[PDB]
Amino acid sequence: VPCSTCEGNLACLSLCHIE
Repeated sequence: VPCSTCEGNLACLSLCHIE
């Protein structure tokens, strides 16, 4: 889920925590 781990997948990045 976290935005540093989605890395350009806009679905993963939409669910995420911003860190």
